[PDB]
Amino acid sequence: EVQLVESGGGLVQPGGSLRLSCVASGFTFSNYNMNWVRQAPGKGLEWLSYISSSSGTIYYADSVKGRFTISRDNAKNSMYLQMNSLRAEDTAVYYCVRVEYYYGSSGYYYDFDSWGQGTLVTVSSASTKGPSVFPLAPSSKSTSGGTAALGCLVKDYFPEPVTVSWNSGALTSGVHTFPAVLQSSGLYSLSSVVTVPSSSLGTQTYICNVNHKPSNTKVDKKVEPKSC
Amino acid sequence: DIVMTQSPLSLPVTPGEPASISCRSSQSLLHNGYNYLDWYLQKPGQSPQLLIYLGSNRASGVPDRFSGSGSGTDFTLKISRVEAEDVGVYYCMQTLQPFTFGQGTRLEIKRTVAAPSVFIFPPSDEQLKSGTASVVCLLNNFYPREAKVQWKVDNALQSGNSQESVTEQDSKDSTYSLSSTLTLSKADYEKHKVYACEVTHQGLSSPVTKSFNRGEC
Amino acid sequence: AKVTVDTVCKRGFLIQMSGHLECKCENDLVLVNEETCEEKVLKCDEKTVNKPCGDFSKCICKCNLGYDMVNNVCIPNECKQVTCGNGKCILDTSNPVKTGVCSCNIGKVPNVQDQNKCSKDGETKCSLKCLKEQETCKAVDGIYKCDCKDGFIISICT
Repeated sequence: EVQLVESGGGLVQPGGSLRLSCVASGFTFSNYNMNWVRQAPGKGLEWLSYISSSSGTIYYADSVKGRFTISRDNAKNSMYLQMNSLRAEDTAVYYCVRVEYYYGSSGYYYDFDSWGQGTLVTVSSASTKGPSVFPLAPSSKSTSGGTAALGCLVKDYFPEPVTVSWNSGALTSGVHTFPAVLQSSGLYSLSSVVTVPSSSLGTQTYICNVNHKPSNTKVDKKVEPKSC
Repeated sequence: DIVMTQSPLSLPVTPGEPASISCRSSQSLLHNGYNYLDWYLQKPGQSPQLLIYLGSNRASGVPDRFSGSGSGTDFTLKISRVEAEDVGVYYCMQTLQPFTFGQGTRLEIKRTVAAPSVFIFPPSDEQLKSGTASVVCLLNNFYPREAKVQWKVDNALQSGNSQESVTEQDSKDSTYSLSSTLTLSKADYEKHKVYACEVTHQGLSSPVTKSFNRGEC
Repeated sequence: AKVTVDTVCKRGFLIQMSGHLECKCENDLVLVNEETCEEKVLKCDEKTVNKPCGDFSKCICKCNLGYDMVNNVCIPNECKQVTCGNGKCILDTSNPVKTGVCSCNIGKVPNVQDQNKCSKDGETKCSLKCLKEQETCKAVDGIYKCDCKDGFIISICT
């Protein structure tokens, strides 16, 4: 099969530079034209650059012209994207894409038939910080019809992502881990809630397991119900 | 570059009935009898895959219910009978000046209206000790996605100090959930007493309001 | 190696035959890769080492890896003993093992009842993009290319 693996992402400050890499396996890389495509959080796909197999034909989106440079090394089956003068709007997941071209009998067309898993690029002035996990405790003010709602507030961390689990993965039903929001401080914050039977609040423990690999931070927070 | 704009942004469909997606270009994509516009579908957790090429031709392996039409600047993707596996984000892409995607159309499942269960959470003792205060308003398992959250401190409208995010459509009951977080300093929190979020939704005759008193619940 | 309608041929131009596209060099230049043309050398010697001497060939004048010298021109090795007639031999990246097929002159198509040679008549819709308002897709000497439609100096259609 065709496998594209992107690497080189990570953290960078506004104005700084970054160099992305894409290694191609499962096919003859020197025979295919290739793309770089990114997707910012909460936005659609944005094509960035195109490069032919012989590196003779190259196109860029207006949003990255002059700042980004595409290149390939067919000997090493690799493909690169130099990114200079990075702005915060460049924060996105970056993919490399294989571009097949069929000489079909109804016309010649492109087919973006292979996409890598992506690599995350975060442009920000913030420094890596682990999250503070605060409890969203259940009470009569969170119960509705024999059902109680509780959660964890994962606040003021950087960068993405964090992984939230409940009771070490045992509890999965009724869980809602919301997308994180970017605050004015440049730090992220998200909440994860779970719905449980209100009767079990006295005879059952609920712990949210928050993991933030960038800061090497792991936090388990027990959510105690409240007497109100 | 050439600008691509699709409509709608979100398209709820009941499986079985048809669906249309519109895509327009800032300049004509027609040249020599070819319309340089393709369509892609990105199913959840999957790579984008080609659907329509050169305006109206299906790619090899595309069901006949998917069709493309239009020319110049006006294009439309049409699903005759929507199956449940067709949910995802649909992009149109111009190939005249490679390349430009549309902003994407999210095809979702239409269901009966459901009202959100609204709960409000006061700030924790830990966070208050830290020096800040976050109040969380939770809307659980509603439909459609459209929902207005309004924060009130001592019955006074707040603005620019709350943030919300919404989950993707649930794979089982086809509902959404929304979480809104009001953040204030410990001082401003300790100054006032009444905190409330007012939820307006299509499945509510009157706007529901959940509230608490500081030091109470 | 696949050339597209958006390929920019360096010191060359796009041409189309019945089943494919390629770059044709300006004047008397020689293909160095699928999309660039450079000046060739007349004789291979110490002063002209690793220099282009023919289409897809450098001095050693041997053909590049994957080709073979037939009739003093470099042709893909899978096109060795493959005759077409009224057309040329090419290959596609579709099959795992590279297979040589025939791409015909404009007006001809692979004749299935003639060992898949170029004898059957058939139209080919021009797929080239001649976006300039002074150029249009014309058919010259059996191929498709962008050419002037009203007045040119001697070489610009403006």
